[PDB]
Amino acid sequence: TGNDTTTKPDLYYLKNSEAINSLALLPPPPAVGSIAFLNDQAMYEQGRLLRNTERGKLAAEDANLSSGDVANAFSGAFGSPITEKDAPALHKLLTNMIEDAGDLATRSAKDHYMRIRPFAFYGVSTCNTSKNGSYPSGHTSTGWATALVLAEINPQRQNEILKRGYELGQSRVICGYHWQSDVDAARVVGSAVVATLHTNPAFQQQLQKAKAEFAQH
Amino acid sequence: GNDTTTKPDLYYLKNSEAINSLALLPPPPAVGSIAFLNDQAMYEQGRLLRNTERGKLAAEDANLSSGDVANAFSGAFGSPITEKDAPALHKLLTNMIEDAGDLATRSAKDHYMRIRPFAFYGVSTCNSKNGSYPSGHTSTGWATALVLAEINPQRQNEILKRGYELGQSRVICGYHWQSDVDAARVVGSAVVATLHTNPAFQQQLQKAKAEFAQ
Amino acid sequence: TGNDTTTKPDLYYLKNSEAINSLALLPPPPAVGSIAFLNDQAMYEQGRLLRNTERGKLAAEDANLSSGDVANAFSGAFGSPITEKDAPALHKLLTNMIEDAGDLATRSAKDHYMRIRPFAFYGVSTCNTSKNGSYPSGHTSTGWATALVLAEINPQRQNEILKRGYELGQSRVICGYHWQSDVDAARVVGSAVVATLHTNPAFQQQLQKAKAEFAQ
Amino acid sequence: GNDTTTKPDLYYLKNSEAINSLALLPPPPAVGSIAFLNDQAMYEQGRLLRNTERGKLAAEDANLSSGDVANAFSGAFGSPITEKDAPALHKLLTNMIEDAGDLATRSAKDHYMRIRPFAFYGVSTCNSKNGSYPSGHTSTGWATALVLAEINPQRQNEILKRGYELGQSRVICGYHWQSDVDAARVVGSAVVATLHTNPAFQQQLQKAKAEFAQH
Amino acid sequence: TGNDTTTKPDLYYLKNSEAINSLALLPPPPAVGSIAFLNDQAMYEQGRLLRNTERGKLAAEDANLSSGDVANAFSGAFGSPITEKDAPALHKLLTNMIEDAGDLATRSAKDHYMRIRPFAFYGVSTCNTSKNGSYPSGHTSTGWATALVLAEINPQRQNEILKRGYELGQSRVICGYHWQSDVDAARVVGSAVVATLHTNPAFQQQLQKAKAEFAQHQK
Amino acid sequence: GNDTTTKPDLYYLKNSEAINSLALLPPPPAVGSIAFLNDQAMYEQGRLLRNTERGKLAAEDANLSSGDVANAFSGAFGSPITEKDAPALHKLLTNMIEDAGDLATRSAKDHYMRIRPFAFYGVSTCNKLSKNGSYPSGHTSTGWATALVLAEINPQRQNEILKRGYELGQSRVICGYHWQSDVDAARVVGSAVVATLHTNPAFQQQLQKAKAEFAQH
Repeated sequence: TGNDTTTKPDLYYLKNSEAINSLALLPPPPAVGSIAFLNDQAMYEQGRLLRNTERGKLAAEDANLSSGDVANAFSGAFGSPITEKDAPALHKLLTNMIEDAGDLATRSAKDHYMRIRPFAFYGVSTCNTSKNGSYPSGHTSTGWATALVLAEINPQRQNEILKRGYELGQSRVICGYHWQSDVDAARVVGSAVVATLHTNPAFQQQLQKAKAEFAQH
Repeated sequence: GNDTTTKPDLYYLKNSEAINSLALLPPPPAVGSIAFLNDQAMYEQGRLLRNTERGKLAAEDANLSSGDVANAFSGAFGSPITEKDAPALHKLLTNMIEDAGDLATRSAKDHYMRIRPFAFYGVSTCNSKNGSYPSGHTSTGWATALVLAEINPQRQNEILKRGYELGQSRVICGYHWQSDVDAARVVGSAVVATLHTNPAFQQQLQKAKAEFAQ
Repeated sequence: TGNDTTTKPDLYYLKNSEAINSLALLPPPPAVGSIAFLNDQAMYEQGRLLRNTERGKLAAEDANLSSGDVANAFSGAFGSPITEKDAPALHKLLTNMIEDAGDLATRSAKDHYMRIRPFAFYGVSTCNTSKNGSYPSGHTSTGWATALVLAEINPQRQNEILKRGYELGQSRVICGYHWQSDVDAARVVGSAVVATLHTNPAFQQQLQKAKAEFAQ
Repeated sequence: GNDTTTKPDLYYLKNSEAINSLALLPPPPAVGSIAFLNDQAMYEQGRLLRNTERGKLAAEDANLSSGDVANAFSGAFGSPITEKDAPALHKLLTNMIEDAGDLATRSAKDHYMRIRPFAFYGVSTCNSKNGSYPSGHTSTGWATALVLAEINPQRQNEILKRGYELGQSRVICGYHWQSDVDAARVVGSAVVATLHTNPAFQQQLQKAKAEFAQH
Repeated sequence: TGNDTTTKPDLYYLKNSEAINSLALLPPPPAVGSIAFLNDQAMYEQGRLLRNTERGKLAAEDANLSSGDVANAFSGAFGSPITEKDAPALHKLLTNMIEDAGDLATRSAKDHYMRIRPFAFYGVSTCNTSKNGSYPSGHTSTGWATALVLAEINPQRQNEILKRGYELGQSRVICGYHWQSDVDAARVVGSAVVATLHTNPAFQQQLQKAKAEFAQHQK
Repeated sequence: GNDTTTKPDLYYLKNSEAINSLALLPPPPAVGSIAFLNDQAMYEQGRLLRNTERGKLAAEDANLSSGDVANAFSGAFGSPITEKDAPALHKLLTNMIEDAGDLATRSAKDHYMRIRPFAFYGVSTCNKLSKNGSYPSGHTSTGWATALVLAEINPQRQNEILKRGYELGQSRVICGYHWQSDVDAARVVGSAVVATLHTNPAFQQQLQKAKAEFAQH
């Protein structure tokens, strides 16, 4: 009743039973009629107007990123290409945890609230062109968990890396895929799954490997 | 500014290894914005909660000084986290207190010098008057939960939940605005990534895990 | 089991089992953090600044009215003194329903939400200087139920009467005893209890009596 | 200026016996106020409910014309309220429709000529573009429930609840702002006090009750 | 840099160096996410619903006014036709200052903020079917500066005149060309350029001439 | 209603020559409106500024009585505006004080009798204080009218001067004497009274005199 490492050993490191219970950790999303939701809407409008700036351009690009391209999207901040060909050890580490962070860490809350997404709410398109399950953001969770892991491998560039991971979430806000509160919530959950990953042997093996590789080149 | 070279028992890192909170974090909600209007509403909600059972716990958490944070997780952890019952673990959590509470917040804290709720309303709390953004206490509470969860995964949810509530207590008690604690969790989770690159931290972590298995 | 006609036959006409379930009828009160509550606060401030006007004076007076003085507070609008001495039949009718409207019709919701009152919320006094059970307003409910009944007796003055009853609630808002949403809710509930009263034999007896008296 | 002297089957009262809604009711929330900001948020909430089960019921209630209102209480009442199964009762409720829906709202409705949600957003509804405040339908729905509750006290809560929800349906469906229906309940309850002073109404009430007892 | 009296002596009295620094005088416009902007939006909605009333009709008419028709739009309030044929001295005065108020006094701030306009923001048309440079309003500045000048010529009708000038700005709000804060800002700037105009010799010459003319059309 | 015929030294105009502020100005924001919500937020922002340097200047400007307004522009003007250093100029600005502070505000001020911030919050100010007649601000009107006049005399420093005049109004906001909308309204009315002043012979005489004096040095 839900994919995990025993169904897709290449996309997950953990089992359903090792997942963070996002439903119990996270407060509910702002309800329409609240001042907090009024803020989500205002942030949506701000993001919308940014769609035409340079920042909006980068946003449209980040919205194209599928789960698999997330790792490579940190090459600039990391300081070297994160590709299967230039760093297979590292590329393997980040790819096998994608759904631990994007799915297992968000599933519970995502399916209970079934929150509607901005574009669906306004019945308008997004900046780059599942109308529910908006809260919390799976992509943002993956983006942020990846940054935390990457920062441990290259502490010398933790700030650039952390910043990049943070902006990946904001791009979804600017592009209309999520409400601001959806991404803020995703960072709580995405940081939590990283703690669990550190208790997983396979993850630990790849981490050491990826670090050796890093020292290597 | 203090760091491991000045208080080796409260910090693991050096000033140069600190997360630049000023450049990571967006600025706090400015008065006149809708976001701040929400911070105020959350302060009122917290105020009315002061009289409930949740408010009682809140007052208790507000008494926690940096040193008592570790022991405040005993219930969630499943066993007493004290120097006497778990010196290895108690040593691990205590030596990182300021890495999370100070280094990870300093930069943004000193630039914004945000006023605190009780100071803003000129009223007391449930238990300085600036440097409210982000919350140092919340950062320490959350960094500690992330570490503790790695040692005892079987109780990660109880632990993570307790750590999350430590922050909310400061909101209910009037020490911080909601946005102050939300910000603190971003920064607190970040300092944990750096700690994992520090040899001394790594030594104690292993030690604490061994002790736990014992 | 709380008070009702079997414990205070002079303040109630109905039994606990005949009460309107306010908890199930009414939506919950505006939660702090919502736009609605922001409006309740704004109305509180408006009322506060009115405290110094003539309307504020009347407000302070209405806040002095205990459940028993409510009936007589309609004399002006009714067009004649509503007192035990000048109209005992009418005065008896209105008095015996006071808690049917002020208590039975509000109890359920009032005890579940235990909503804090404005003056308590701001830790300031009121204009006529219980801190919970604010939603819905028992007083407003009684005031409004009384107006509906009184209007049936003197249709020629229904508007003056209905208007006075409406203002009784607003005085509580201006004086700081209730949030606006507390009185709005009370009028739904107060009008409901009147439907039940019309099925009660004793009420019906006094109603006819009160009308006969009015004719004489 | 219709009233009992023009449509004796839709009204019980005369223009001169009508509640002056304009003088009773406060004005509707003005755009630019916090109150209106709340009306809009409730509109959005109702909009998103349009796809749930509650939204389905809402669409159905929006189909109800003044004449179907009485029958819409059958479930809550506990028995079919139709001309064939309860002509006495069905006659009572039908002849008061415009006393509640028109006379008790007219004054304020024509003075404010408030725009409706769907017109405001230039979008369709879930099922006139002015005279939104107060809601005539809600007033009729609420006055009917108050009357029906007097006939069957044993089910006053189901009945009162149904009547309340008829109004909310118009909110969810986009026909009215929340403040429009809240106002309608004040006015709809008032007209019921007047009806109780009307002889014809009193005759039918007794008749309807007798019928209920026989039934 | 841009146009001024040395490039279009018939639309400006002043030089770029004599311009009010609107960027340094004015506070920035309400940012989206602030309560102030929430108010700008509410006023936009109010104006939108007015589009169908009589006030909305006048609004649509005022939105047709190009910079050159502004002077004549005060004829009713002024009490007599302000046209080149009926009052060439006055008509010349008001026309030669159009860009001093509409451009020089707004340029700086207008180009820095490049504020989006309501109709563009909502992606809907206006009531009189550039998408930026909305803050402050050039038109409102010209409308208000003209009223201030006209009021000095005919003090007996200053209130009607000032009122008309004020309403020209509000029409843009009702019609969707500007946010309320854009026109409020314009009046600060428009009133300032009038102070400078009073130091300009050519302006002073025409002002006297226009007043003389005003005295003669009476008898 | 005082005017030039009762205090020829404080006014240039007569009651009949006054701008009808009530008819020109829109009403002040009503409590319960979004606009008022903004006035309150600006009051809070000003309050927190009271402890900064800008707050210090604010407190000083709040001490300014109508008679000290002229001299408060010396720095911006570029030279001391005093009876001893520039009696012609000092006489010009002083005799118009109530034209701007009273005649141009009277009508609307007395009709709305708007409560002031400090009174509203029942707290003190930043500096026996009037509690109503807040809208529009008489002080701001005088401050702004003075700036407009002073800018005509010294165009070379119009921006410094206009800026100073604008800030005089903001000080009352920061200090709690007025709501933001009170000072915004005051600048419309203050600029209008300046148009009338230019039609007044006495004013015209002193203006020329003041300019001559300015050229003199």
